[PDB]
Amino acid sequence: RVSSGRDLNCVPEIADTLGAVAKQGFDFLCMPVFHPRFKREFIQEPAKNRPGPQTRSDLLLSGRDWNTLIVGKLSPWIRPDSKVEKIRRNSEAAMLQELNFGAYLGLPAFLLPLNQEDNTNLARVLTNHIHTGHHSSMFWMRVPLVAPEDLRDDIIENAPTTHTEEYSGEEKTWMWWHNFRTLCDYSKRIAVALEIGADLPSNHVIDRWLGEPIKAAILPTSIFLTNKKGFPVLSKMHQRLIFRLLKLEVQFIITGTNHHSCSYLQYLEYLSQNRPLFAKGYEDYLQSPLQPLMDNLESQTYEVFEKDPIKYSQYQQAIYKCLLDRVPEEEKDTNVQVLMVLGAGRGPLVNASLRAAKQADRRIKLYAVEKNPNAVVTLENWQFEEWGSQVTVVSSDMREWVAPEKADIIVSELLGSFADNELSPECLDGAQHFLKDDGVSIPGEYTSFLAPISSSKLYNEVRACREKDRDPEAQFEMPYVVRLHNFHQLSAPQPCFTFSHPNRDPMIDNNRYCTLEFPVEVNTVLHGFAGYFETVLYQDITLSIRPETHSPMFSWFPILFPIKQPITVREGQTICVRFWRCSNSKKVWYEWAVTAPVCSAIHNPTGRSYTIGL
Amino acid sequence: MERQLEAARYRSDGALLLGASSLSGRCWAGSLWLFKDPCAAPNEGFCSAGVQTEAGVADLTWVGERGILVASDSGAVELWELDENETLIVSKFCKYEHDDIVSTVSVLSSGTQAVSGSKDICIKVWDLAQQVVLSSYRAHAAQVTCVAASPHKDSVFLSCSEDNRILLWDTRCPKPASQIGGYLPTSLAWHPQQSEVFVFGDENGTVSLVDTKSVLSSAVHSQCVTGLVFSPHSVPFLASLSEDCSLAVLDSSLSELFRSQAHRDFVRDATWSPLNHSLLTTVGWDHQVVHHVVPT
Ligand SMILES: CSC[C@H]1O[C@@H](n2cnc3c(N)ncnc32)[C@H](O)[C@@H]1O
Ligand SMILES: NCc1n[nH]c(=O)c2ccccc12
Ligand SMILES: [Cl-]
Ligand code: NA
Repeated sequence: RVSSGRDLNCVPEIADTLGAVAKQGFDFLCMPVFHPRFKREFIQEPAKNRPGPQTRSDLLLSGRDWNTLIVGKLSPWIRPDSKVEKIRRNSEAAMLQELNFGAYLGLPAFLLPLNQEDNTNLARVLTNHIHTGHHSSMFWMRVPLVAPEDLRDDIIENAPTTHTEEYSGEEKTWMWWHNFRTLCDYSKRIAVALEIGADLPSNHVIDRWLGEPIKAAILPTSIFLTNKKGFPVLSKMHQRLIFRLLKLEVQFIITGTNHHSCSYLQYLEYLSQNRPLFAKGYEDYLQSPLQPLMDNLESQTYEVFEKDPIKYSQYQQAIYKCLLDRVPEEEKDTNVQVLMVLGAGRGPLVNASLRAAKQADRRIKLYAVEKNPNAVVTLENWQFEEWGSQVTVVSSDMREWVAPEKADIIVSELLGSFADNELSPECLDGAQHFLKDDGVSIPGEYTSFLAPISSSKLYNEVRACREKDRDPEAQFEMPYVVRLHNFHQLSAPQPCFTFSHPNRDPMIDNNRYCTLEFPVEVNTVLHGFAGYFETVLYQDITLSIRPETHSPMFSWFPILFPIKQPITVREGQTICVRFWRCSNSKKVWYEWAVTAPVCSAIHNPTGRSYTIGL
Repeated sequence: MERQLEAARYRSDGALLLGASSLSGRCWAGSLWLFKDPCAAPNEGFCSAGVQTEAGVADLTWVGERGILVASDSGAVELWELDENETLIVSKFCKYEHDDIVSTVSVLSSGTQAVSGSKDICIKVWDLAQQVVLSSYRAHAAQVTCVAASPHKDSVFLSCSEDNRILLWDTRCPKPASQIGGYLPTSLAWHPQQSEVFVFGDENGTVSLVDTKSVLSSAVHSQCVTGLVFSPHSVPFLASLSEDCSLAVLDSSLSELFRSQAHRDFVRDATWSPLNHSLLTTVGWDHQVVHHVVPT
C-alpha cells in the first residue's frame, strides 16, 4: 500500500473532480483553493472592489473531506518576493488570504513552491501566519531536485547551457530550502515536497536531501517511460530513487496530464510490493538511554533483553570455549569452575552458562549476582523450580558483595549502546577483587564508536524536547537512544573509548579524553554524532551494533549525541570532535565539543544536563 | 455566460468573438461566443452562436474565418469551428499535451500551424490539420507568459516568460531560440508594417519599442501590461491594456493619445474594428464590452 495523491490546477467542479480522482485510487487531491488565474487586487481601485464571491464555498464538501482529502495550493501568480513593490504588497495580502482560507477549511496541508533562490518575504509572510495561533496545519514546500534553469533545453543560440560540472551549483535547490526554513526557524509545520524531473542529477545532489523532512515526492507523468505493452514505467535510476523514498514512507504525488492516451498509480503499487523489520515503529524515536545501575529495570524490559537468542548463543559459545581452554580433558570429572553472572537479570546468562557446561563436558558452580530485587524474585522462583543447588542467587551489588570464594570466570551484560554508558567499567572494577588471579572476564573488552551525522529531522526532534523546569537547551546536552533512520552518515565510524577486563593497570582511571578527525567528502550540515559499540566476549566471539560489523542481534539501538547549533561542512573539510568521559565519586557523564571546521560549545559541562548515576 | 471576459477578437466581416471564463463560484468553466452584432455583447440572448467549454479560457485567437483556437486551464489546446451556417460552435479537437494551464496561443502566418505557451514552461508548435505537436521546446525556466507568431514569417515568433527572458524564435536554426536584450515582460506585439520591430509591456507597466537589430520606452500603465494591439491604420496606433483597469492608445513615439477608464475591473483584451478603424473594442472581468471611438 502506497499513500498517493493527485495534483491538479484545473477543477471545474470539486464534486466531480474529487470523484474521478478517488475512483482512480488516489487518497487525496491537491488543488487551488482559489482559481489559479483569478488574480486579485488589494490596494488600487477600482479592481480592489471586485464583488465576491472570491472563490468556492466551503459547503461543497463535508468537513471530513476538507480535513482528509484536500491539499491546498498557493495560486501561481502570487509573488511575495517580486521586484515591484506593488506586486509584493498584493502578493502578501493574497498569500495570507489563501493561507487563512486553507486554515478556515481545516486543510491537512498547504503547498507553496520554492522555484527561485530568494524567498525571504515568502518565508516572512508564512512565518507570520504560522505564528497566528497554535494550529495543526502542514505546509509542503514544493522544491525541485534540479532547478528549471539547470534542465532547460540548450536550444538558446546566445545562451548556451553549462557544460562544466559545478559541484555546489548543482545542489542549489537544497540551498533554496535550507535558507527558507532557517528563516522560518525550523518550524515543525514546514516540510519538503521533493519534485522529480525527467533527468536525475548527480548522486551528491540527491544525497543532499538525506535527513530532511521529506513528506511528499512529486512525480510528473512526463518522466514516465513506456514499455512494450504501452504502460508508463520508470528508468532503473528513478526506481532506485523511489525505493529510497519508500523507506521514508513519503506520499507520492502525481502531477501533469495523461500522456498515455491510474496506470501511473498501479506502477507505484507494483514497485512498492516488489522489495524485501524488527524495530519497525521506533524509527527516529528519541528514547532515554537505560541506566540499569541507578534504576531498577521493569519486567518487560528484561523480556526484551531475552527475546534475542543470537545474543546469548554468542554468550554460550564464549563460555563454551573458555571452559575448554581452562579445564583440561583429563580433569572433566574433577575440575569445577566458578562462574559468577554479575548482573543476572532474570536468568538468561545463567541458562547460557548451564548449556555451555554440558556442551564443553565440564563442571561449573554458578553464582547469579543481581542487585534488582524484583528480578531476584524471578531468579529464585527459577532456582527453586529448575536450577537448584547448582545456582546460588545473590541479591547484592557486585561492588559490595563479599564473595565466599573467587571466580574462574565472570560473565556480565552491563554494556550499553555506547559501550560504557551504563558504567560497566566501574562495576566490573569493583567486582574484580573476587576474581582469581588467572580469571577470565566475559566480555574481556569493549570499544565505543562515533560518527558525524546529518539529519535536520532528528535535530528538530531534539529541539522539541525542551521542558518547563530545566535549562532551555538541556535537551541538546544529553544522549538519546534512537533507531536512527532518516539521517546521513558523514564519515566512517571511528573508535572512541575502550576498556579491558580484568583491568590489571596500577592506576585504574576510567576517565577518558579522545580527539577524532572525520574526513567529510560532501557538502552537508552536522547535527550530532551517532554512537555504537563493539565487544569481545572471549576471543573471536564478539558482539557489535557497529553498522560495518553488526552482529548478524535485534538488541541495542544506536545512541545520539546532538549539538546545539548545526554546523555547516564543505566537501573535503574535516570534522574534529572532542569527547570526554568524566566522573566524580557520585556520577559519570560525557562532555563533547566540535573544534573543526568551527568550534562549538562544550556540551554537558560538569554533567549539568546529563549524569549517569553510580 | 461566464463573468470574467477574457478575450475579444474581430474577424474580417466584423463579427465579434468572445472568450469568457468562470474564475470563481461553484463551476470554474468557460465559454465561446460569436456576436455578429457587436453592440449586443455581452448580452447572451442576442448572440449568433455559443458553446460551453469544459474548463476556463486562458487565451484564444481566430484560425481563419470559422476557426477558434483556445488555451484551456485543463492543459489542452482546443480548436472550435463554426458550421456552414455559423450557428453552432463545434469542437474540432481537444489535445491534452501540456502539463499545466495553457496561458497563451497564437496562429502562425500560414493559418495552418500554431504555437502554444503554458505554465509548464514548455512551448509547442502545433499542426492544426494533423492535430499533432510538431516540436516541443523548453527554452524558459519559468511560466511562459505570452507567445506571438510572426505576422509574416511562418517560422518566427516571440515569447516571454517569468524567467525574465524575451526570446526570438526561428525554427529554421539548430538552436531556434535567441535571447533578446529589467522587470518581467508580460505582453508582446509585432509591428504591423516593420516585421523586424516589436513592442512589449512589463509587469511594472512600461511599454517599450524594440528593433530586431540589438530603445524607446514610456510609463503607460500603473500596473501589469496585459495586452498590446496595433491598429490597422497605415501608421498604426498602439493600444495597451493593463490590470489598472485603463485603456491607452499610443502613437508612433509611444506618446499617449487616448485614455479610457470605462472598465471597473481588469482589461483583458482589445480588438480593432475592420469596418471602422477608429473604433476599438475592449473587454474586462467586469463583464463589460466597451466600444471606444479613438480620435484620428
Ligand atoms: C542486563 S542489563 C544489566 C543488569 O545488571 C544489573 N546490574 C547493574 N549494575 C549492577 C551492579 N553494580 N551490581 C549488580 N547488578 C548490577 C542490573 O540490575 C541489570 O539486571
Ligand atoms: N545491558 C543493557 C542491555 N542489555 N542487553 C540487551 O539486549 C539490551 C537491548 C537494548 C538496550 C539495552 C540492552
Ligand atoms: Cl526523551
Ligand atoms: Na495528507
